[PDB]
Amino acid sequence: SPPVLDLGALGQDFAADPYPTYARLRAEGPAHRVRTPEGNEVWLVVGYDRARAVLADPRFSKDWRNSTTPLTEAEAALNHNMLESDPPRHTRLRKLVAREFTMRRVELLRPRVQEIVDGLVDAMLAAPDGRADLMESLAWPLPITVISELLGVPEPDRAAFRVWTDAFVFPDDPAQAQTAMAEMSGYLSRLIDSKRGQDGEDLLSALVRTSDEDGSRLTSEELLGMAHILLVAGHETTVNLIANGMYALLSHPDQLAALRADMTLLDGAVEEMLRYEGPVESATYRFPVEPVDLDGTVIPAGDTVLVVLADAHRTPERFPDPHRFDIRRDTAGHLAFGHGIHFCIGAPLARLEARIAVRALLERCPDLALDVSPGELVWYPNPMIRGLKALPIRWR
Ligand code: HEM
Ligand code: NA
Repeated sequence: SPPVLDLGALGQDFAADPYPTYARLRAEGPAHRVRTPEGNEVWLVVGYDRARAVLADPRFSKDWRNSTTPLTEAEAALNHNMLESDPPRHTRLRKLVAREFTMRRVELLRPRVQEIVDGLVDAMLAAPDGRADLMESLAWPLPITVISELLGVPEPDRAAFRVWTDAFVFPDDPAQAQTAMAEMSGYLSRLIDSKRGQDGEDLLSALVRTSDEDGSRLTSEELLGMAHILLVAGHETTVNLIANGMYALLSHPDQLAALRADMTLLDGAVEEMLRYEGPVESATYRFPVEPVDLDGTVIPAGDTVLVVLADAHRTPERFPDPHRFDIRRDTAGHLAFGHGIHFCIGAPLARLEARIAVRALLERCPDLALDVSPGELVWYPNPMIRGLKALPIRWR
Protein backbone atom coordinates (compact mmCIF):
# COMPACT_ATOMS: atom_id res chain seq x y z
CA SER A 1 0.00 0.00 0.00
CA PRO A 2 2.75 2.50 -0.14
CA PRO A 3 2.85 4.21 -3.56
CA VAL A 4 5.34 3.14 -6.21
CA LEU A 5 5.47 6.57 -7.71
CA ASP A 6 4.83 10.11 -6.47
CA LEU A 7 3.51 12.02 -9.52
CA GLY A 8 4.06 15.40 -7.70
CA ALA A 9 7.85 14.66 -7.53
CA LEU A 10 7.94 14.27 -11.38
CA GLY A 11 6.95 17.89 -11.83
CA GLN A 12 5.79 19.79 -14.93
CA ASP A 13 7.56 17.40 -17.34
CA PHE A 14 5.06 14.69 -16.24
CA ALA A 15 2.11 17.14 -16.55
CA ALA A 16 3.16 18.14 -20.12
CA ASP A 17 3.82 14.58 -21.24
CA PRO A 18 2.56 11.93 -18.87
CA TYR A 19 2.42 9.20 -21.54
CA PRO A 20 5.81 7.49 -20.97
CA THR A 21 5.04 7.27 -17.22
CA TYR A 22 1.71 5.61 -17.80
CA ALA A 23 3.09 3.31 -20.54
CA ARG A 24 5.84 2.13 -18.15
CA LEU A 25 3.15 1.28 -15.59
CA ARG A 26 1.08 -0.52 -18.20
CA ALA A 27 4.01 -2.75 -19.17
CA GLU A 28 4.21 -3.86 -15.44
CA GLY A 29 0.48 -4.62 -15.26
CA PRO A 30 -3.00 -3.09 -14.91
CA ALA A 31 -3.09 -1.38 -11.50
CA HIS A 32 -0.66 0.71 -9.50
CA ARG A 33 -0.61 2.60 -6.30
CA VAL A 34 0.57 6.23 -6.73
CA ARG A 35 0.47 9.53 -4.93
CA THR A 36 -1.03 12.35 -6.99
CA PRO A 37 0.52 15.80 -7.10
CA GLU A 38 -2.25 16.98 -4.78
CA GLY A 39 -1.11 14.46 -2.13
CA ASN A 40 -3.79 11.78 -2.53
CA GLU A 41 -2.89 8.10 -2.60
CA VAL A 42 -4.90 6.23 -5.30
CA TRP A 43 -4.72 3.34 -7.67
CA LEU A 44 -4.24 3.98 -11.38
CA VAL A 45 -5.76 1.52 -13.86
CA VAL A 46 -3.97 1.55 -17.18
CA GLY A 47 -4.26 -0.29 -20.56
CA TYR A 48 -7.28 0.08 -22.86
CA ASP A 49 -9.03 -3.31 -22.20
CA ARG A 50 -8.71 -3.15 -18.42
CA ALA A 51 -9.74 0.57 -18.39
CA ARG A 52 -12.85 -0.12 -20.45
CA ALA A 53 -13.75 -3.14 -18.26
CA VAL A 54 -13.34 -1.21 -14.93
CA LEU A 55 -15.44 1.75 -16.19
CA ALA A 56 -18.36 -0.72 -16.71
CA ASP A 57 -17.70 -2.98 -13.77
CA PRO A 58 -20.34 -2.68 -10.97
CA ARG A 59 -17.81 -3.98 -8.44
CA PHE A 60 -16.38 -0.41 -8.59
CA SER A 61 -18.75 1.95 -6.86
CA LYS A 62 -19.00 5.75 -7.25
CA ASP A 63 -20.85 6.32 -3.94
CA TRP A 64 -18.63 7.73 -1.17
CA ARG A 65 -20.42 5.48 1.31
CA ASN A 66 -18.16 2.78 -0.19
CA SER A 67 -14.96 4.82 0.14
CA THR A 68 -12.84 4.63 3.32
CA THR A 69 -11.91 8.25 2.80
CA PRO A 70 -13.88 10.59 5.04
CA LEU A 71 -15.36 13.85 3.61
CA THR A 72 -15.40 17.49 4.72
CA GLU A 73 -18.70 19.31 5.19
CA ALA A 74 -18.20 21.10 1.93
CA GLU A 75 -17.44 17.87 0.09
CA ALA A 76 -20.39 16.05 1.63
CA ALA A 77 -22.71 19.04 0.75
CA LEU A 78 -22.14 18.51 -3.01
CA ASN A 79 -21.91 14.76 -3.44
CA HIS A 80 -25.54 13.78 -3.79
CA ASN A 81 -25.26 13.85 -7.61
CA MET A 82 -25.48 11.19 -10.23
CA LEU A 83 -21.77 10.88 -11.01
CA GLU A 84 -21.12 10.12 -7.30
CA SER A 85 -24.00 7.57 -7.09
CA ASP A 86 -24.75 3.99 -7.93
CA PRO A 87 -28.11 2.47 -8.91
CA PRO A 88 -30.80 2.99 -7.73
CA ARG A 89 -29.94 6.61 -6.84
CA HIS A 90 -28.01 7.03 -10.04
CA THR A 91 -30.89 5.66 -12.09
CA ARG A 92 -33.44 8.06 -10.50
CA LEU A 93 -31.34 11.13 -10.76
CA ARG A 94 -30.23 10.69 -14.34
CA LYS A 95 -33.85 10.07 -15.42
CA LEU A 96 -34.76 13.57 -14.21
CA VAL A 97 -32.63 15.24 -16.90
CA ALA A 98 -32.05 12.53 -19.56
CA ARG A 99 -34.64 14.20 -21.88
CA GLU A 100 -32.83 17.55 -21.79
CA PHE A 101 -29.66 16.15 -23.23
CA THR A 102 -30.74 13.88 -26.11
CA MET A 103 -29.28 14.41 -29.59
CA ARG A 104 -32.65 15.81 -30.76
CA ARG A 105 -33.13 18.20 -27.85
CA VAL A 106 -29.52 19.41 -28.15
CA GLU A 107 -30.00 19.98 -31.86
CA LEU A 108 -32.64 22.68 -31.03
CA LEU A 109 -29.80 24.55 -29.22
CA ARG A 110 -27.73 24.81 -32.43
CA PRO A 111 -28.84 28.26 -33.54
CA ARG A 112 -28.10 29.75 -30.07
CA VAL A 113 -24.75 27.98 -29.79
CA GLN A 114 -23.89 29.26 -33.26
CA GLU A 115 -24.86 32.82 -32.21
CA ILE A 116 -22.66 32.57 -29.09
CA VAL A 117 -19.61 31.36 -31.11
CA ASP A 118 -20.23 33.95 -33.90
CA GLY A 119 -20.32 36.72 -31.20
CA LEU A 120 -17.15 35.50 -29.45
CA VAL A 121 -15.28 35.14 -32.70
CA ASP A 122 -16.52 38.67 -33.77
CA ALA A 123 -14.98 40.03 -30.58
CA MET A 124 -11.73 38.09 -31.06
CA LEU A 125 -11.25 39.29 -34.61
CA ALA A 126 -11.64 42.86 -33.40
CA ALA A 127 -8.26 42.50 -31.55
CA PRO A 128 -5.73 45.20 -32.75
CA ASP A 129 -2.77 42.99 -33.60
CA GLY A 130 -4.54 39.88 -34.92
CA ARG A 131 -3.53 37.92 -31.75
CA ALA A 132 -5.53 36.35 -28.90
CA ASP A 133 -5.47 33.75 -26.17
CA LEU A 134 -7.90 31.14 -27.53
CA MET A 135 -8.62 30.05 -23.92
CA GLU A 136 -9.81 33.49 -22.82
CA SER A 137 -11.48 34.43 -26.18
CA LEU A 138 -13.37 31.25 -26.98
CA ALA A 139 -12.63 28.03 -25.21
CA TRP A 140 -13.63 29.23 -21.71
CA PRO A 141 -16.53 31.67 -22.51
CA LEU A 142 -18.33 29.40 -24.99
CA PRO A 143 -19.13 26.43 -22.65
CA ILE A 144 -19.75 28.51 -19.54
CA THR A 145 -22.18 30.69 -21.54
CA VAL A 146 -24.10 27.68 -22.93
CA ILE A 147 -24.46 25.87 -19.53
CA SER A 148 -25.23 29.13 -17.73
CA GLU A 149 -28.06 29.94 -20.19
CA LEU A 150 -29.42 26.42 -19.87
CA LEU A 151 -29.39 26.41 -16.11
CA GLY A 152 -30.20 30.14 -15.55
CA VAL A 153 -26.91 31.50 -14.04
CA PRO A 154 -26.86 35.35 -14.31
CA GLU A 155 -24.00 36.77 -16.42
CA PRO A 156 -22.09 38.50 -13.52
CA ASP A 157 -22.00 35.18 -11.53
CA ARG A 158 -20.16 33.20 -14.20
CA ALA A 159 -16.54 34.44 -13.81
CA ALA A 160 -16.43 32.93 -10.34
CA PHE A 161 -16.60 29.45 -11.87
CA ARG A 162 -13.19 29.77 -13.51
CA VAL A 163 -11.77 30.75 -10.15
CA TRP A 164 -13.38 27.77 -8.47
CA THR A 165 -12.40 25.23 -11.10
CA ASP A 166 -8.79 26.64 -10.99
CA ALA A 167 -8.89 25.92 -7.28
CA PHE A 168 -10.28 22.35 -7.74
CA VAL A 169 -7.82 21.42 -10.57
CA PHE A 170 -4.58 23.10 -9.49
CA PRO A 171 -5.00 24.12 -5.78
CA ASP A 172 -2.13 26.19 -4.24
CA ASP A 173 -2.90 23.92 -1.22
CA PRO A 174 -5.72 21.70 0.13
CA ALA A 175 -7.37 24.58 2.14
CA GLN A 176 -7.85 26.55 -1.04
CA ALA A 177 -9.83 23.76 -2.76
CA GLN A 178 -12.01 23.40 0.42
CA THR A 179 -12.67 27.08 0.49
CA ALA A 180 -13.69 27.08 -3.17
CA MET A 181 -16.04 24.12 -2.46
CA ALA A 182 -17.60 25.99 0.41
CA GLU A 183 -18.00 29.15 -1.67
CA MET A 184 -19.52 27.25 -4.58
CA SER A 185 -21.90 25.32 -2.36
CA GLY A 186 -23.13 28.53 -0.76
CA TYR A 187 -23.49 30.29 -4.10
CA LEU A 188 -25.54 27.39 -5.64
CA SER A 189 -27.81 27.32 -2.51
CA ARG A 190 -28.36 31.06 -2.99
CA LEU A 191 -29.03 30.64 -6.73
CA ILE A 192 -31.58 27.81 -5.98
CA ASP A 193 -33.32 29.98 -3.37
CA SER A 194 -33.38 32.89 -5.82
CA LYS A 195 -35.26 30.82 -8.45
CA ARG A 196 -37.91 29.45 -6.08
CA GLY A 197 -41.35 30.99 -6.67
CA GLN A 198 -40.09 33.02 -9.69
CA ASP A 199 -41.84 30.98 -12.44
CA GLY A 200 -38.58 30.70 -14.51
CA GLU A 201 -38.44 28.33 -17.46
CA ASP A 202 -34.72 27.49 -17.39
CA LEU A 203 -33.58 24.02 -16.31
CA LEU A 204 -32.61 25.01 -12.78
CA SER A 205 -36.11 26.60 -12.25
CA ALA A 206 -37.65 23.27 -13.44
CA LEU A 207 -35.47 21.24 -11.12
CA VAL A 208 -36.39 23.51 -8.17
CA ARG A 209 -40.10 22.87 -8.89
CA THR A 210 -39.43 19.11 -9.39
CA SER A 211 -37.90 19.01 -5.86
CA ASP A 212 -40.62 21.13 -4.28
CA GLU A 213 -43.41 19.07 -5.93
CA ASP A 214 -42.06 15.85 -4.55
CA GLY A 215 -38.98 15.64 -2.28
CA SER A 216 -38.80 11.88 -2.78
CA ARG A 217 -38.14 12.42 -6.55
CA LEU A 218 -35.42 14.97 -5.92
CA THR A 219 -34.44 15.86 -2.36
CA SER A 220 -33.11 19.32 -1.42
CA GLU A 221 -29.51 17.85 -1.06
CA GLU A 222 -29.85 16.27 -4.55
CA LEU A 223 -31.13 19.53 -5.96
CA LEU A 224 -27.88 21.24 -4.87
CA GLY A 225 -25.89 18.15 -6.11
CA MET A 226 -27.63 18.30 -9.54
CA ALA A 227 -26.95 22.07 -9.94
CA HIS A 228 -23.30 21.40 -9.03
CA ILE A 229 -22.72 18.51 -11.40
CA LEU A 230 -24.53 20.02 -14.36
CA LEU A 231 -22.74 23.32 -14.02
CA VAL A 232 -19.23 22.02 -13.36
CA ALA A 233 -19.22 18.84 -15.51
CA GLY A 234 -21.32 20.84 -17.99
CA HIS A 235 -18.49 23.16 -18.99
CA GLU A 236 -15.09 22.32 -17.49
CA THR A 237 -14.12 19.45 -19.82
CA THR A 238 -15.58 21.22 -22.92
CA VAL A 239 -13.28 24.15 -22.35
CA ASN A 240 -10.21 21.85 -22.42
CA LEU A 241 -11.49 19.83 -25.39
CA ILE A 242 -11.70 22.98 -27.48
CA ALA A 243 -8.27 24.29 -26.49
CA ASN A 244 -6.49 20.83 -26.50
CA GLY A 245 -8.18 19.90 -29.79
CA MET A 246 -7.23 23.19 -31.45
CA TYR A 247 -3.63 22.84 -30.11
CA ALA A 248 -3.52 19.32 -31.71
CA LEU A 249 -4.89 20.52 -35.02
CA LEU A 250 -2.60 23.53 -35.25
CA SER A 251 0.43 21.34 -34.21
CA HIS A 252 -0.22 18.99 -37.20
CA PRO A 253 -0.23 20.96 -40.45
CA ASP A 254 -0.97 17.98 -42.68
CA GLN A 255 -4.15 17.22 -40.69
CA LEU A 256 -5.21 20.88 -40.61
CA ALA A 257 -4.77 20.99 -44.41
CA ALA A 258 -6.74 17.75 -44.90
CA LEU A 259 -9.58 19.26 -42.81
CA ARG A 260 -9.55 22.61 -44.71
CA ALA A 261 -9.67 20.74 -48.04
CA ASP A 262 -12.70 18.71 -46.93
CA MET A 263 -14.82 20.14 -44.09
CA THR A 264 -16.96 17.00 -44.02
CA LEU A 265 -13.96 15.53 -42.03
CA LEU A 266 -14.88 17.88 -39.14
CA ASP A 267 -16.83 15.40 -36.94
CA GLY A 268 -14.08 12.74 -37.30
CA ALA A 269 -11.48 15.40 -36.47
CA VAL A 270 -13.34 16.29 -33.21
CA GLU A 271 -13.44 12.55 -32.40
CA GLU A 272 -9.69 12.28 -32.86
CA MET A 273 -9.25 15.35 -30.68
CA LEU A 274 -11.12 13.36 -27.96
CA ARG A 275 -9.02 10.30 -28.62
CA TYR A 276 -5.61 12.02 -28.86
CA GLU A 277 -5.93 15.06 -26.57
CA GLY A 278 -9.15 14.57 -24.61
CA PRO A 279 -9.64 16.61 -21.47
CA VAL A 280 -10.36 13.73 -19.09
CA GLU A 281 -6.86 12.22 -18.47
CA SER A 282 -8.31 9.91 -15.73
CA ALA A 283 -11.98 9.19 -14.87
CA THR A 284 -13.63 10.32 -11.64
CA TYR A 285 -13.18 8.31 -8.38
CA ARG A 286 -14.22 4.69 -8.10
CA PHE A 287 -14.21 2.58 -4.91
CA PRO A 288 -14.17 -1.25 -4.94
CA VAL A 289 -17.17 -2.45 -2.85
CA GLU A 290 -15.17 -5.67 -2.06
CA PRO A 291 -11.49 -6.41 -2.78
CA VAL A 292 -10.89 -6.75 -6.53
CA ASP A 293 -8.02 -8.79 -7.97
CA LEU A 294 -6.75 -7.38 -11.33
CA ASP A 295 -4.37 -9.92 -12.87
CA GLY A 296 -2.91 -10.64 -9.40
CA THR A 297 -2.93 -7.12 -7.99
CA VAL A 298 -5.63 -6.84 -5.31
CA ILE A 299 -7.13 -3.43 -4.78
CA PRO A 300 -8.57 -3.28 -1.20
CA ALA A 301 -12.19 -2.48 -0.70
CA GLY A 302 -12.78 1.20 -0.34
CA ASP A 303 -9.62 2.53 -1.92
CA THR A 304 -9.79 5.25 -4.56
CA VAL A 305 -9.30 4.01 -8.16
CA LEU A 306 -8.61 6.28 -11.19
CA VAL A 307 -9.14 4.85 -14.67
CA VAL A 308 -6.41 6.43 -16.87
CA LEU A 309 -8.32 7.16 -20.11
CA ALA A 310 -5.23 8.87 -21.57
CA ASP A 311 -3.21 5.65 -21.42
CA ALA A 312 -6.12 3.57 -22.81
CA HIS A 313 -6.09 5.90 -25.80
CA ARG A 314 -2.32 5.28 -26.38
CA THR A 315 -2.62 1.46 -26.16
CA PRO A 316 -1.30 0.46 -29.59
CA GLU A 317 -3.21 -2.88 -29.75
CA ARG A 318 -6.41 -0.83 -29.74
CA PHE A 319 -5.35 2.39 -31.54
CA PRO A 320 -2.55 1.56 -33.94
CA ASP A 321 0.22 4.15 -34.32
CA PRO A 322 -1.38 5.67 -31.15
CA HIS A 323 0.92 8.70 -31.00
CA ARG A 324 -0.18 9.94 -34.42
CA PHE A 325 -2.95 12.55 -34.54
CA ASP A 326 -4.92 11.33 -37.61
CA ILE A 327 -8.33 12.92 -38.20
CA ARG A 328 -9.27 9.97 -40.51
CA ARG A 329 -8.60 7.24 -37.98
CA ASP A 330 -11.28 4.84 -36.70
CA THR A 331 -11.97 6.51 -33.31
CA ALA A 332 -15.09 4.47 -32.39
CA GLY A 333 -14.71 2.93 -28.94
CA HIS A 334 -12.56 5.72 -27.44
CA LEU A 335 -13.24 6.30 -23.74
CA ALA A 336 -13.15 10.11 -23.70
CA PHE A 337 -16.81 10.28 -22.53
CA GLY A 338 -16.43 7.12 -20.39
CA HIS A 339 -18.34 3.80 -20.81
CA GLY A 340 -21.18 2.07 -18.98
CA ILE A 341 -23.91 3.53 -16.85
CA HIS A 342 -22.07 6.83 -16.22
CA PHE A 343 -21.28 7.50 -19.87
CA CYS A 344 -21.31 11.33 -20.33
CA ILE A 345 -24.88 12.68 -20.53
CA GLY A 346 -23.40 15.83 -22.10
CA ALA A 347 -21.83 14.08 -25.08
CA PRO A 348 -24.25 15.49 -27.80
CA LEU A 349 -23.92 19.01 -26.35
CA ALA A 350 -20.08 18.77 -25.99
CA ARG A 351 -19.88 17.61 -29.62
CA LEU A 352 -22.20 20.35 -30.81
CA GLU A 353 -20.12 23.07 -29.05
CA ALA A 354 -16.71 21.69 -30.10
CA ARG A 355 -17.82 21.11 -33.81
CA ILE A 356 -19.32 24.62 -34.08
CA ALA A 357 -16.22 26.27 -32.48
CA VAL A 358 -13.67 24.37 -34.58
CA ARG A 359 -15.64 25.11 -37.77
CA ALA A 360 -16.00 28.86 -36.96
CA LEU A 361 -12.24 29.22 -36.22
CA LEU A 362 -11.20 27.53 -39.44
CA GLU A 363 -13.76 29.47 -41.55
CA ARG A 364 -13.08 32.87 -39.99
CA CYS A 365 -9.27 32.67 -39.53
CA PRO A 366 -7.97 31.32 -42.92
CA ASP A 367 -4.39 31.82 -41.66
CA LEU A 368 -4.86 30.59 -38.08
CA ALA A 369 -1.66 29.53 -36.37
CA LEU A 370 -0.17 28.89 -32.95
CA ASP A 371 1.53 32.08 -31.49
CA VAL A 372 3.54 30.23 -28.81
CA SER A 373 6.30 27.56 -28.86
CA PRO A 374 5.22 24.25 -27.15
CA GLY A 375 7.78 24.76 -24.32
CA GLU A 376 5.94 27.97 -23.17
CA LEU A 377 2.64 26.05 -22.66
CA VAL A 378 1.73 25.12 -19.10
CA TRP A 379 -0.25 21.92 -18.52
CA TYR A 380 -2.16 20.84 -15.37
CA PRO A 381 -0.30 18.12 -13.31
CA ASN A 382 -3.55 16.64 -11.78
CA PRO A 383 -3.76 13.20 -13.51
CA MET A 384 -7.53 13.64 -13.82
CA ILE A 385 -7.39 16.67 -16.18
CA ARG A 386 -5.42 17.25 -19.48
CA GLY A 387 -5.50 20.95 -20.16
CA LEU A 388 -3.55 24.17 -20.76
CA LYS A 389 -3.45 27.49 -18.91
CA ALA A 390 -3.53 29.48 -22.17
CA LEU A 391 -3.33 28.91 -25.89
CA PRO A 392 -1.96 31.95 -27.71
CA ILE A 393 -2.90 32.06 -31.43
CA ARG A 394 -2.57 34.45 -34.33
CA TRP A 395 -4.39 34.88 -37.69
CA ARG A 396 -3.82 36.96 -40.91
C1 HEM B 1 -15.82 17.40 -24.32
C2 HEM B 1 -16.55 17.46 -23.18
C3 HEM B 1 -16.82 16.38 -22.19
C4 HEM B 1 -16.13 15.28 -21.88
C5 HEM B 1 -14.78 14.84 -22.47
C6 HEM B 1 -16.82 14.62 -20.77
C7 HEM B 1 -16.41 13.44 -20.18
C8 HEM B 1 -17.16 12.75 -19.26
C9 HEM B 1 -16.83 11.55 -18.69
C10 HEM B 1 -15.49 10.77 -18.99
C11 HEM B 1 -17.77 11.20 -17.81
C12 HEM B 1 -17.87 9.92 -17.03
C13 HEM B 1 -16.87 9.93 -15.87
C14 HEM B 1 -16.65 8.63 -15.12
O1 HEM B 1 -17.19 7.54 -15.45
O2 HEM B 1 -15.89 8.67 -14.13
C15 HEM B 1 -18.80 12.22 -17.90
C16 HEM B 1 -19.96 12.22 -17.11
C17 HEM B 1 -20.87 13.25 -17.05
N1 HEM B 1 -20.83 14.35 -17.81
FE1 HEM B 1 -19.49 14.82 -19.29
N2 HEM B 1 -17.96 15.39 -20.54
C18 HEM B 1 -17.99 16.45 -21.38
C19 HEM B 1 -18.97 17.44 -21.47
C20 HEM B 1 -20.13 17.45 -20.69
C21 HEM B 1 -21.24 18.42 -20.82
C22 HEM B 1 -21.33 19.51 -21.88
C23 HEM B 1 -22.15 18.12 -19.84
C24 HEM B 1 -23.49 18.90 -19.65
C25 HEM B 1 -24.58 18.17 -19.59
C26 HEM B 1 -21.69 17.01 -19.07
C27 HEM B 1 -22.27 16.42 -17.99
C28 HEM B 1 -21.88 15.21 -17.41
C29 HEM B 1 -22.56 14.63 -16.35
C30 HEM B 1 -23.82 15.19 -15.57
C31 HEM B 1 -21.99 13.34 -16.11
C32 HEM B 1 -22.39 12.32 -15.10
C33 HEM B 1 -23.20 11.22 -15.85
C34 HEM B 1 -23.57 10.08 -14.93
O3 HEM B 1 -23.00 9.83 -13.80
O4 HEM B 1 -24.48 9.27 -15.25
N3 HEM B 1 -20.48 16.60 -19.59
N4 HEM B 1 -18.39 13.19 -18.79
NA1 NA C 1 -2.92 16.42 -16.00
